[PDB]
Amino acid sequence: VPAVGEDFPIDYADWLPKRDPNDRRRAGILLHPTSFPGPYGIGDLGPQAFKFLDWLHLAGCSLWQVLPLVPPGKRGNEDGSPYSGQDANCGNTLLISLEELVDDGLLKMEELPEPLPTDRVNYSTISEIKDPLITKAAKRLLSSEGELKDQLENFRRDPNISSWLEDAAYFAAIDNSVNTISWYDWPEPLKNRHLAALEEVYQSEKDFIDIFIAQQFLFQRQWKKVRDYARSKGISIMGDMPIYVGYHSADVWANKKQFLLNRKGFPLIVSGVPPDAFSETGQLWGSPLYDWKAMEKDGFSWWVRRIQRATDLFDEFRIDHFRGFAGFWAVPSEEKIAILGRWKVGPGKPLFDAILQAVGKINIIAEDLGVITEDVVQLRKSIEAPGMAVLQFAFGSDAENPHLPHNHEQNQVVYTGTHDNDTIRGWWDTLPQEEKSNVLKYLSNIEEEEISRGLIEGAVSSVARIAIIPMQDVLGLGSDSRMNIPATQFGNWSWRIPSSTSFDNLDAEAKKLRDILATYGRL
Amino acid sequence: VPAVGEDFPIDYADWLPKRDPNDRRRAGILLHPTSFPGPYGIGDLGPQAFKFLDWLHLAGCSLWQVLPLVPPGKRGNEDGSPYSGQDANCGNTLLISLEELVDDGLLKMEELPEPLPTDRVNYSTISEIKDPLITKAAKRLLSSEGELKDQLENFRRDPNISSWLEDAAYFAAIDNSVNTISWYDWPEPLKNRHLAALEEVYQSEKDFIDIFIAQQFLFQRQWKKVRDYARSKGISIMGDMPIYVGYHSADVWANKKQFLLNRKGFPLIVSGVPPDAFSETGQLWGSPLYDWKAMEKDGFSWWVRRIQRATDLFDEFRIDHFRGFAGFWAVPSEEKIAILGRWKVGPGKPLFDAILQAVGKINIIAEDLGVITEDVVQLRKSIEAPGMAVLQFAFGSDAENPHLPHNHEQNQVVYTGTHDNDTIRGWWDTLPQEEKSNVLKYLSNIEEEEISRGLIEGAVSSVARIAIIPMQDVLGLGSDSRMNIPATQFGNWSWRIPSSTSFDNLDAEAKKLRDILATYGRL
Ligand SMILES: [Ca+2]
Ligand SMILES: [Ca+2]
Repeated sequence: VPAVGEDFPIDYADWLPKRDPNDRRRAGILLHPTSFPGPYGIGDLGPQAFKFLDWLHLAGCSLWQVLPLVPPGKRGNEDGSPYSGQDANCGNTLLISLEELVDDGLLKMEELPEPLPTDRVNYSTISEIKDPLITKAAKRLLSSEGELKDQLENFRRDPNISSWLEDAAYFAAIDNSVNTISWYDWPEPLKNRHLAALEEVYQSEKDFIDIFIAQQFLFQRQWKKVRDYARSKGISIMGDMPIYVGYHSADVWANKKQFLLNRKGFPLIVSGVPPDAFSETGQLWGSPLYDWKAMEKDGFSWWVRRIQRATDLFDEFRIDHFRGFAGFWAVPSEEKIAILGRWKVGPGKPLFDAILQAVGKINIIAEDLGVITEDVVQLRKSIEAPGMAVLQFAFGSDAENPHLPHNHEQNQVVYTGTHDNDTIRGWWDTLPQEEKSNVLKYLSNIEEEEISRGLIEGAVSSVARIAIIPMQDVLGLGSDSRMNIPATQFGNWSWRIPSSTSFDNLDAEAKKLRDILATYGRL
Repeated sequence: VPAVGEDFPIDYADWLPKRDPNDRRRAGILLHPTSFPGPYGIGDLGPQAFKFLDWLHLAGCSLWQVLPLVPPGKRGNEDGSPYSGQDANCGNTLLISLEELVDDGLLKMEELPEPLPTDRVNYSTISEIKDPLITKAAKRLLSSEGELKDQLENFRRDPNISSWLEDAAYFAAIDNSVNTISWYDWPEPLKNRHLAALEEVYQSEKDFIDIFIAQQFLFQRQWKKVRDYARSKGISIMGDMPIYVGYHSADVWANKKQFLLNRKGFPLIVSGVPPDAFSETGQLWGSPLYDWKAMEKDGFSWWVRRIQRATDLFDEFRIDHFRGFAGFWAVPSEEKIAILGRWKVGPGKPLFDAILQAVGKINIIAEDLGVITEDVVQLRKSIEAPGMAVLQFAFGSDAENPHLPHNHEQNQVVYTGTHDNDTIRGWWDTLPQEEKSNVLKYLSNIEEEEISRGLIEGAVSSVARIAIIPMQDVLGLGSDSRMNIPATQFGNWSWRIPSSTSFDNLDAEAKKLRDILATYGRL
């Protein structure tokens, strides 16, 4: 601008204030694709994904949130959990659409199963039904010589893809052949990745490895079709990543010096959270911990690759236990409970500086629920990451509760509830009378019969730039539709949209949401 | 904090996030003291001020907003306007309580007038009634020899006070003696402040000057009693200052080189705003403009003194036309309309840097209504000043309207309406049907009979850290109680709380406000 007291240009009054597109107010729906209806025992990236995205577009939503898309752990009572994955980078092959593989010519219509029970995912039977079909398709792809063969070859050779996929395929092949609980007990030449032993693995487990890679290609191609369709409708996909990875994975076995292991590969210290005046002992998660000091020395190369793959799948994503980047709880690996542990200093902002330098800007959402310390808030604000507000947590303390709408901020994501909460109606059903009275008073004395509308409107009318509603609340469902209970081992991750509910019969729900998105400026 | 990967102290989880007391959520009432009830034709700093502050305390309010406390212009149809003051620094002597002067022994009970009509301030008669009484009191103070005489002497000699008061008293004395419309036409030795001519003024106008100074002391002492009482009840007082001062004042006459005048003292350019597709021509305010370039050279000493006096009266204050600090509209002084003018570059952040350096931190509120340019937003954000939201302006455009609550931010002041808007009920009465339908839909489909409660709750439930309600809305009043209409010359600044309404009969109103301040975290 010119010097103080001098004339501005004649057109000064045209310099109107800039709205940054990064600040655009948006609404989205939380729906894991396993929850899609259809006849094959589990939701998939096929016809229902496209009908869902058409419904989201009709509703005026510009975001879709999913849980992690990784292959869930099969190897406890973590049955179907997206947060106990077998690999940080692979896609769950159970999300692969049998109908899309028929369209591709990789499966015959006659090979599809007769319609399976539609109410709930049965994680104890679904792998035995779909796995053989996904393998048949991969084998037909590997023997084919067209366009899809050429795409498989470009995928397998892509240096971003091969940086995790080769290790993930060889890990799976060795796990399948050796079949110990963990790689800690593998024969020394496989445990310690002797170059000759790995060459021998590829000769004796060639078909296993080729099929695993072809399955990952089939996932990638289906997911890219879904994401391209979403982008065509003005919809971004928000994903989710746990901060930690599981010990028994390619992530650890192929990258041992990224973790705090002893010279035999056993974790020195593992993840958890301490007591916070909660049931004497805290939580023993038991993941290996990162050697953040070693990571800093190579520019956090392992974390940069993890983020590159996340941006390959997602427009934006949440990191669970974001607080772990400022300070993390470390339990000696011999301990059977979390009590005996220490807070260690996390990597802080330099991790995010290195990601920015290598990958450019990413919308990372900081999962920041529970007790967090001032350094966590200072880290989050330092990288301009939004945190979370969850309305189901807002009404049980005082007016200083951060989840109450008058305490929200613009750079924040507001939920009615997540996959870890009950539905609005289930939560209401078990809520104490005093808290119910508090909720109704807060939301301008609305009636108890309209609690669902009141919380949904409470999220949409927030200053928070992103509002996310679980599909279960749009459908008006109760506790039988909850996705996860945090303390349990069974019944979780299995909710599906009922077979009787179809996206083409939800025009009324789409209009009801669209009207409040219009009113509160999210359209 | 220790090095990455090392232990934190054992007490890490006790480092909970810091709530800055500057961010505390507060509620206040807009009530100019002229509006206080009582028997002497105008509200004053006496018994009703204390009853008001007791009511505000009972209501849980922690702020009181007033208009400028300066002596209003008597010398047009600006009748009683706080924004056309005779001086930037003096207090309005019409706010001086006759009852408090009786308590002081400066007036006799027998000298007080018989009760005057109570409904409205009559600016054409109130000066002729109160001025002679305030003069009698000042004369008794000047002839007294006690505690109050000693306080008058300490006041008159205080270097902050004397920096504006001596000039203001000599200006008033010369204006009274010479009695031209403006000082531009004063005899040259008074116009140009010849040291000998000023010495002669004090000899021939000694009583006038001494009385003017004693009246300003009586104002100061009454105002300080009110502010001390407010602070005793946890109440801050928010004041208000126009960016510009009037030509015919001590501000200009004693500080000519602070303004853009010609060598005879006539303004080169004057203030206004251009057309913005509004009635062809814009607004010709006609104040002199600051020589911001000359001001920068002495560290903005004139502006620093203006702020010092504002902090002497107020805990915090709004600056009207804050945009003028980034860019201001300048009209050649010969022009009779605003059309022909140019935008000039304002002083920007260095003015605020100099104020910070000289006076320390002040809560300045930026009046930022109407069309403002990006540089105004960037200046405001650069000094972390809150702007305004006014709910009565929120509902007539689209969902991107900045006055709508989903567009508010934490560092902001939200009003239902100011002294320039109608009351909520008056505004409702003249609102078009389409806009009414829009308002009711926005506020969760409340009924039209509860519009006042709906807007008040809309302000209190905002994320904006300060919410201000006009006393007229608490009392449920209509258009007959509006303080100012922006386009008019008559009927303004005259509203009083009716004689039949007393603060001790408003317990129900105080509880109703207190309950929503509790709910929305402003208590
Ligand atoms: Ca096994
Ligand atoms: Ca005169």
